[PDB]
This record gives sequence, structure tokens and C-alpha cells, in this order.
Amino acid sequence: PKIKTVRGAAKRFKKTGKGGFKHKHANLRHILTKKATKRKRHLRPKAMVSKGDLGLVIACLPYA
Amino acid sequence: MELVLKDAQSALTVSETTFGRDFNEALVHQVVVAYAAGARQGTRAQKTRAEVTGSGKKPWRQKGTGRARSGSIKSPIWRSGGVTFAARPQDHSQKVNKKMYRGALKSILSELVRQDRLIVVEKFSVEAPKTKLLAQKLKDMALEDVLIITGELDENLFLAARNLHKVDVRDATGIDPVSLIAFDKVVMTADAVKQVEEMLA
Amino acid sequence: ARVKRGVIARARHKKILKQAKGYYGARSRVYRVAFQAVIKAGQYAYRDRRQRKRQFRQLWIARINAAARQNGISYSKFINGLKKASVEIDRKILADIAVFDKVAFTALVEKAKAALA
Amino acid sequence: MRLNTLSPAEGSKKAGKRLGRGIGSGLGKTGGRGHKGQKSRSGGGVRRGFEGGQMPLYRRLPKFGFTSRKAAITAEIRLSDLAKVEGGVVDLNTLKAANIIGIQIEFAKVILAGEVTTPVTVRGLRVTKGARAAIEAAGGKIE
RNA sequence: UAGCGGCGAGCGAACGGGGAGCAGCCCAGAGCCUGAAUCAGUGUGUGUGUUAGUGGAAGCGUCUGGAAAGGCGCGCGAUACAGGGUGACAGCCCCGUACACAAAAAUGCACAUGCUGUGAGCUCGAUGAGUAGGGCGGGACACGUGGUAUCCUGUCUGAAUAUGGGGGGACCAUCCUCCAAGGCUAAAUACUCCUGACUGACCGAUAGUGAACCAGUACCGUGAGGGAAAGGCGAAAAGAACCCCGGCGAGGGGAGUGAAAAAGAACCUGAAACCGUGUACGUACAAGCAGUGGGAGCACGCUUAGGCGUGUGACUGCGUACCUUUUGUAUAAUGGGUCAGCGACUUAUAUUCUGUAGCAAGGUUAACCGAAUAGGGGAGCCGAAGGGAAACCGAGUCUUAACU
Ligand SMILES: [Mg+2]
Ligand SMILES: [Mg+2]
Ligand SMILES: [Mg+2]
Ligand SMILES: [Mg+2]
Ligand SMILES: [Mg+2]
Ligand SMILES: [Mg+2]
Ligand SMILES: [Mg+2]
Ligand SMILES: [Mg+2]
Ligand SMILES: [Mg+2]
Ligand SMILES: [Mg+2]
Ligand SMILES: [Mg+2]
Ligand SMILES: [Mg+2]
Ligand SMILES: [Mg+2]
Ligand SMILES: [Mg+2]
Ligand SMILES: [Mg+2]
Ligand SMILES: [Mg+2]
Ligand SMILES: [Mg+2]
Ligand SMILES: [Mg+2]
Ligand SMILES: [Mg+2]
Ligand SMILES: [Mg+2]
Ligand SMILES: [Mg+2]
Ligand SMILES: [Mg+2]
Ligand SMILES: [Mg+2]
Ligand SMILES: [Mg+2]
Ligand SMILES: [Mg+2]
Ligand SMILES: [Mg+2]
Ligand SMILES: [Mg+2]
Ligand SMILES: [Mg+2]
Ligand SMILES: [Mg+2]
Ligand SMILES: [Mg+2]
Ligand SMILES: [Mg+2]
Ligand SMILES: [Mg+2]
Ligand SMILES: [Mg+2]
Ligand SMILES: [Mg+2]
Ligand SMILES: [Mg+2]
Ligand SMILES: [Mg+2]
Ligand SMILES: [Mg+2]
Ligand SMILES: [Mg+2]
Ligand SMILES: [Mg+2]
Ligand SMILES: [Mg+2]
Ligand SMILES: [Mg+2]
Ligand SMILES: [Mg+2]
Ligand SMILES: [Mg+2]
Ligand SMILES: [Mg+2]
Ligand SMILES: [Mg+2]
Ligand SMILES: [Mg+2]
Ligand SMILES: [Mg+2]
Ligand SMILES: [Mg+2]
Ligand SMILES: [Mg+2]
Repeated sequence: PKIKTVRGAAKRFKKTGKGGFKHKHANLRHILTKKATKRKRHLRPKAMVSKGDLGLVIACLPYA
Repeated sequence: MELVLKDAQSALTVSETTFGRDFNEALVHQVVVAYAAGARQGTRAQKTRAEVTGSGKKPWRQKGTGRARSGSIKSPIWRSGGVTFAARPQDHSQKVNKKMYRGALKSILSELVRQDRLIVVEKFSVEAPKTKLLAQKLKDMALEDVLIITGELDENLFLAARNLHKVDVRDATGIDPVSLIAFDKVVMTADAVKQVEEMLA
Repeated sequence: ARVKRGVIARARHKKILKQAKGYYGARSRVYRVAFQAVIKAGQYAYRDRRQRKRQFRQLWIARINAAARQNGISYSKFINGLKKASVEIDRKILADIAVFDKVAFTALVEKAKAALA
Repeated sequence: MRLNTLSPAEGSKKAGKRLGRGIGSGLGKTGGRGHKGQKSRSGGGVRRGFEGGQMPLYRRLPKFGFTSRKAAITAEIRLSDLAKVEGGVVDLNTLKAANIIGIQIEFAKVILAGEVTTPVTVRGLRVTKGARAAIEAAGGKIE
């Protein structure tokens, strides 16, 4: 019947306006004193997925 | 649009967005196909290899016999095994849109008036339900294959046309493109012209 | 629908068996081996429509070599003499003349000899 | 115009691949699937978000955020929707009757999008700066 | 979707809205109207339905043929041209159907309604205790103890009781709403071992049930159980009188019926592998995927003798099967004895993309009604606005104290 949405991908992506997908960055959960400060200052803002993996996350989130 | 009658020689006026448009071959073909595919009743079933009445044992053991590998006597490659891809009671109802169906009916009505096959009359009336009189009246009007779609309800014409094997008597509401295409000379009551100009608008 | 398929197999196997009449053995009655005989025979026909021109080129060349050495010249000196006298007569015609009508071949031999010498 | 001569538009009905029906069929003895894989086996294939045994992308990346209950029950209304409602007054019950937002919409907004011409008296709706300026240039009474 | 989730695989509501259908009452108890609403059970009469049934229209002459229902011309019925037969395709030969009627008897039902139990009706009072909650251990709700609401209880415990209590998704206070711990209840909905009518872009004997037949039979198994094959003469048996060979047999030959016996029961059609016979050609000095290119001769058929074709093929150049799996096959790697029949990318529901049709800031309806593929139904869905974790802002928005 209706296609099941992978709820991990629904809780880790958002579909933006033109069609791309945005997500939070990696390596920002624990050990963080040995990482620098510009690394965390650039891992802060959310950003878009690349060319290839967009088909995989479209297959996990078929309901937009 | 200025239709002319024959038996009264009057003239009805109905607009060209109902009786004067252009013949849309693809749209009328899709609605005719969907009409036949809704007319399909579709009740067949075959026996699956989950439904063939048999055992469940391997007919012989796997290794050590000179015969093939086989593990169910029900198998679709065997004799009196299941159909491999067994069917089901199903529903094939294609869904034509409302505006598509009305555009098809507008198209064939325009095509009937362009091809000159929709004889319009002021009324159709027989006194007693005698099919002998109805075939008499139709031979007088010089038709063989004829669809008389009625302005108002005429149960006497129902009774007089139930047994003729070429004549068809309908309502202007319950019309359908398979009938309105297949029947060679469509006879329309002027009241049915009024009802279908209402019906398509 | 239940498309029963007896007549289709009969028409196809009859066409292949009719193509495979004349062959020895079970290769004209069995279908499973007459199909291999038909396909391999058509393969050989495709190869031999190229090979026939090779074989007949070598046959004409051998016949002109024989008639030229009966008239006192080798075949290579003959063909160089003809190209130096500017004659375009090909060797099928040359070999047919060499068999049927030999005094015209002596005419060809003397014109080639007068060209080459 | 008979029943048989209703040929379609050239381009409507596609052929449809019949897989595995000969050499000249194109889709030959394998049927588009290659040789001996796991994607060639009957019922073969992998689930969604499978990149071999490594972590898929939706497990490498971290989560973010919750979802608010107030989000789905607040709908936007274009300026062109305000000429759909019959009466020249716009409130939530009038709009929900006029089939604009839906029965599950409590708060609402009005957006500068599209043009409005007639006078329209918006009550009880939060309106943005551009849409509010457009309404009071059209002759409305926003409150 | 919100959620649950080694937050993995997956599981997945509800609030709300459209429809189908809609029926509400009693004991928790006494007085006083005192038999009225009522349902259950038992019966007389009407109507309707079932179990037998009855009537039921309308055609002839000729050529073909074994036979006409066929062709030819000429008529008639039709509220009946649905169908099934009949010596070849029948509205008018038969059985029917449409329609119009018919049941002494049992009878399902709508009741008209008698009989037996039954009491509505009024007022005052009563407001379901080892129970709700609680600790522990489990289970059901989408919810896996998680911050876990709510429901059930295996065990220990345990109140208030209408100023009281339950709930409103930990919990607390206001508010809203409702009154558990005793019952009963029609309909819409699920199903077909059956009993009839009807339909099939369902099968037509390796199919359809396993079973067109004297099948869960033969048969196998101690037993549970497993489980086949097997339809067709013709129109009607008119199923071969008689005679001959033979063993007072089998089988045949003539005669006979016959449209047909090359339809004779081992029976319509009668294919292929396979096995023979008769004729033309080749074959007993010859090497191998057996063919193909060339090619004399021989025989048979034809004619501007000429020309050819058809059958054969001495001799000769080339030529190491097919499939699969492979870096790679004549491979001495796999599979096939051959034929005939069956045998393997389908279906449902969603989504994305392309092609095409309809309408185009709009497009479309789903259930359901509707003797019904029409038309209603706009509940909903998608799109016209994005940004943000979110509130909120909105052609901008987020970051930031603020961004050029
Ligand atoms: Mg953190
Ligand atoms: Mg077992
Ligand atoms: Mg069987
Ligand atoms: Mg079967
Ligand atoms: Mg509709
Ligand atoms: Mg069939
Ligand atoms: Mg043969
Ligand atoms: Mg060459
Ligand atoms: Mg290919
Ligand atoms: Mg393979
Ligand atoms: Mg491989
Ligand atoms: Mg592969
Ligand atoms: Mg499988
Ligand atoms: Mg690993
Ligand atoms: Mg709405
Ligand atoms: Mg009768
Ligand atoms: Mg009769
Ligand atoms: Mg016959
Ligand atoms: Mg109580
Ligand atoms: Mg008690
Ligand atoms: Mg207790
Ligand atoms: Mg308790
Ligand atoms: Mg508790
Ligand atoms: Mg508990
Ligand atoms: Mg409780
Ligand atoms: Mg609360
Ligand atoms: Mg058969
Ligand atoms: Mg059978
Ligand atoms: Mg005898
Ligand atoms: Mg036999
Ligand atoms: Mg027959
Ligand atoms: Mg026979
Ligand atoms: Mg045979
Ligand atoms: Mg010899
Ligand atoms: Mg040898
Ligand atoms: Mg040749
Ligand atoms: Mg290998
Ligand atoms: Mg390879
Ligand atoms: Mg090799
Ligand atoms: Mg081998
Ligand atoms: Mg060998
Ligand atoms: Mg192997
Ligand atoms: Mg193999
Ligand atoms: Mg083998
Ligand atoms: Mg075969
Ligand atoms: Mg098949
Ligand atoms: Mg699709
Ligand atoms: Mg389009
Ligand atoms: Mg910007």
C-alpha cells in the first residue's frame, strides 16, 4: 500500500524549497576540546546533501 | 447552432460549445476504451501453487537419486501443478475524468451533426405498444439501424422496442459513447436536445 | 486467455525441417539437431559467398598461367605486359578466352610481349 | 465515424517490455539483470538506505529538532484567496466555511502574493507588512 | 502524519470531517394510581412468497445436397429476436422465454387480531466496597519503563461515598466535562457445507477441482495419510445378413447398412519421433561436427531443339556441434536419447520520471446515494511561498549583538 517513510531519514533531513535536502553536520556531539574552534564554528550551520546521495535519501523519504 | 428537423421542419438553437466543436479522436478513443474496460466483468481465477490440493512432502529425497531436484509435487513446472502467476478476482475500472467524459460526448455530438447522422424530431409516439407498428413507423422514416434517445419517458416505446434487434431506446441522461458511436442513425427528440444542452452546458 | 500453442510450434518446426531436408541422419528428422544443421549451414553459406570469389580468382589465374606458359611467358610477366600496353581485360574474360578461343589468346600474348619488350 | 476507426494519438500507448523472450526481443535470456548477482536472483535486491555493511547516510548524520504542535494548525492565506470568500469580510469562521484553510486551522496569516481589488475588511488575522500595506492600498480596514 | 523503535529492521494512531445505519430501556424499592404502553409464547382471518404446475404468437415454393435450419423469391408475429435442441446456420418444426394465471396441504413473512403470562403511569427516596486508587511482577492500547497518561490483574494492601469521585497523556492549582465497581438491546458489518435464477474480453480433457467416466475409486502405506490414468462411431445402431480361409478361435477378404467402414467399436480429425515397403540416384582403395562453394554423370518433368527445373552428388577448396559459466572451449568442463504437450518478469496498492489527452492558478474527487459506467458528494489531496530546531517573520528569512 502506502510506502513507509524511513523515520530515521525523516528525523535527520528536511526538504527545502527548490528540491534539495538539508541536514546537520557530523562530528559535533562529543569529544570537543581537542577539536579546534573554527572546526566547530563551521560544523554549526546546517547544509545541503551532495549530488550522489540525494537519490538514496529520496528513496528513504518518498513522501517529500 | 441551427439544427433543422425533418418531420416538423423546425430549427433548434444549441450553442457551438455543445454541438459545433471539433472531433477529438484521442479523447473519444480513451473514453470508449474506458467504457469497455468498465463493462468488463472480470471474474476468473486459477489455482496457485499455494492452492492446489496436494501433499507437502518432497516426492523423493534431494541427493542420491538419478532424478531431478524436486521438493513439491505442486510445483508450476510439473503436471497438474499450479499456475505460476495465478490470477484473481480483480477490478479494472479505468477512471475518466468528468470533464474528459463530457468533452468526449461533446466531440461525438459535434461529429454526428457534421457527419449528418442525428435526425432530430419534435417527438416520438406510438399509440399501443406494437413492435409491428414501431417497425412500420421506422420503415416509413427509412431507417434500419437506429438509436432513438428520448426526450421524456415513454414506457410504450420501451415495450415497443424491447424486441427489435437493431433499435435502441434510451434516455437523454443515460447516454453513452459506445452506443452513440456504434448506432448508425441517431434519432433525437427536441426535448432530448434541450436536456443534453442542459447536460453539457 | 490461455493461448494454446500447438499450431505455432508446428509451423515453426515445419519451416526449419523443410529447410533441413536432404541432410544425413537424424539431422533431417530431429528438430533439435536440424536447427543446428540449419544455422551452421547458413553460417557456411555466409562464409562461402565470400570464398567463391577467392576460389574462382585462383582458378582463372591458374588457367591463364597454363595458357601463358603454353605460349612462352610467365603469368606475372603477362599481367605486367598487359598493364603496360593498357588493356583492362580482366582475368575471367582472359581465362574464358584461353579455354574457348586460343588464337585470340595468342594475340593477347603477342601484344603483351610487344609491350614488355 | 464508426467504432473501429478510433485510432489513438501516435505516442500514447507504449509497447511495454516483455523480459526474457528471445534474442530479437533485446531483453534476452537474462532479462535486464546481468549475470549471477544478488540483484539477478529472484526476489533479490537490497533495502532502502543500504550501502553495503557500512553506516548509511541517515545513520551517519545526527538528528535535529522537534516538531511543534502549533505548526500544522496555522495556515497561510494568499491575497488572491480573499476574493474567493463571499461577503467582503474575512475571519477564520468565514474562511473555514469558504474552504480556504481547513477545519484544523486556528491561527492564520495573510501574505503579499497575488492581487486584490475589491475592499476587504480583515478581522482577527495577523497580516504581514507587505500584505497589510497592499490591503490598505486596496481600501481595507485591518484590525 | 504525531509518535514507538538494539531510535535499527520495522510497528503506526488519534483529535477532527464526510457517509452507511441510527433505539433506547431496566434491577439497584416503597407507597399509590391498579392492568392502560409493552414484549415473549399460543391461535382464527387477509395479503404475499416458496414446495407441483397451465396457456403461450407467427412459413411457404424452388436449386444445392445424404438430409436444409443454407442460397434464391415471396409473406407473417413480436410486452416473445434470452437460450437449448431438431439429419448443415430456424423469431414463424419442437421445448421454451415475454406476458397472463393457478395450490386441496404445509408454509417463511407483513400483518388484521383473539388468548395466556406481562405490567405502563404518578410521587418520594435509594446512586452497585475488600471496590476506585497504592507497592511489586506481567499483559493491551501505535507506546519496548521511557519523563509514561489510560485499561486488565497474579500477590499484599485499601478509602471517600453527590459539599464526593474519575478524566482532561508525568505531576500540581483553577476551569471544563462526566458519574465506574449490575444488567439487556434491533440495524448497518463478516461468511457460504448449501438451495435456486443469472453472467463471464473464465478453462475446453497434460486445462478447469484431484475427479467431464461407477473417484478420494484402483493402488501404496501397519497407520495418520499419499493418490492416479481414463471424454468423442453415426444423424439414427442402421453395431456387418450371407459366403470363404482358419482351429465350429483370433484376424482377414468379398457382399450388406451407410453421405462416408482409408467413420467398424483396438471407432471424428490422425501430426511428430519411430518402424517398414516400392521407385530414381549414390555407395564395397576409402579417413574425421557429415555441411557449404564448385561440379561431371544419371534419371524424371516441361520447349523456338537452345532453355531449364526437380531428385541424386562421384570428385574437390573451405569447414574442430548447441547452451551455460567463463580471462578462455572441439574441449577430455556442465545439460540434453528423440518427438508431442505443459514450463519461467505477472497482479494489487502507493510513489517518482517520461509520452500523450482534459482543464489550466487552478486540477480532481474517495467512500456513499443513484436500476446505477450518467448525475450528485469538494470530506479531502496536490499546487500557487519560502526561511527557521521552534515561536515567529514572510518575498524574504536564518545566523549574529549587527551583518556590506
Ligand atoms: Mg549535543
Ligand atoms: Mg511434514
Ligand atoms: Mg492430474
Ligand atoms: Mg490444475
Ligand atoms: Mg462520478
Ligand atoms: Mg482455449
Ligand atoms: Mg521425413
Ligand atoms: Mg576479394
Ligand atoms: Mg543486449
Ligand atoms: Mg545463468
Ligand atoms: Mg560474477
Ligand atoms: Mg550483477
Ligand atoms: Mg523466492
Ligand atoms: Mg562493520
Ligand atoms: Mg475543506
Ligand atoms: Mg406449458
Ligand atoms: Mg409456442
Ligand atoms: Mg455435417
Ligand atoms: Mg453508579
Ligand atoms: Mg456491592
Ligand atoms: Mg483493591
Ligand atoms: Mg487495582
Ligand atoms: Mg498508578
Ligand atoms: Mg503496573
Ligand atoms: Mg482510573
Ligand atoms: Mg493536561
Ligand atoms: Mg484432445
Ligand atoms: Mg483431468
Ligand atoms: Mg470372424
Ligand atoms: Mg491405436
Ligand atoms: Mg463430426
Ligand atoms: Mg480414425
Ligand atoms: Mg506421424
Ligand atoms: Mg569406387
Ligand atoms: Mg570412417
Ligand atoms: Mg550449387
Ligand atoms: Mg568455473
Ligand atoms: Mg564475461
Ligand atoms: Mg577455439
Ligand atoms: Mg563434451
Ligand atoms: Mg569425446
Ligand atoms: Mg558447474
Ligand atoms: Mg548447463
Ligand atoms: Mg548427460
Ligand atoms: Mg519440445
Ligand atoms: Mg508461457
Ligand atoms: Mg508507476
Ligand atoms: Mg499536460
Ligand atoms: Mg539573503
